Amino acid sequence: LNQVLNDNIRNGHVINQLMEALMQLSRQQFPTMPVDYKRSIQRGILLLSNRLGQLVDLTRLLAYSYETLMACVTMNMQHVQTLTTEKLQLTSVTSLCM
Amino acid sequence: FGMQRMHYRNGDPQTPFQIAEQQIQNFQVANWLHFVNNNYFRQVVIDGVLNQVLNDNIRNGHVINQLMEALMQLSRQQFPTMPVDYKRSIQRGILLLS
Repeated sequence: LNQVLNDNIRNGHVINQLMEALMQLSRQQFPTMPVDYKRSIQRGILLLSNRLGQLVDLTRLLAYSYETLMACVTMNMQHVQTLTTEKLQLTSVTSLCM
Repeated sequence: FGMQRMHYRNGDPQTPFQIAEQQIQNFQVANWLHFVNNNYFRQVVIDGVLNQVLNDNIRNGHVINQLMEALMQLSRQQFPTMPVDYKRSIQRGILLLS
């Protein structure tokens, strides 16, 4: 028994369905907010946007690596939360994406 | 024009400029890209010696205008989904070249 992601994630097309939405986020006027906050948010979204190809390649690589590695286990697996939880900060994720 | 950024795989027979020509809608920029895509040399035999000659639109230098007009269009669009400073820097560069 194994856990497999949806087929829309392995070919990495859904990332485009992400980016388009993010692109809409760059069109609205951002009312009830100062100009500087909008400027900073636009800077962040643009920095993440210009690296679209890097994100696509990273996601496809992650999907393939997960499938190939996980196909090498021979004990049943279940999706049940356990007591001890893994700690992971998001700054490392930002570094990986950049 | 604020359209979703293209992910041109490294190795397709098509070129990024060809895809851009097949994608965008505005007139002058598409015309200039189309010119830069298929602009090939012409083989001409003169005095028993084979030579490579540029297209006649390049020697009189008129095509540069067909460049600049397109660049001028680049200074008119609002550059959505981008901060103001990035637009300012790009406009400065295009103005210095113009």
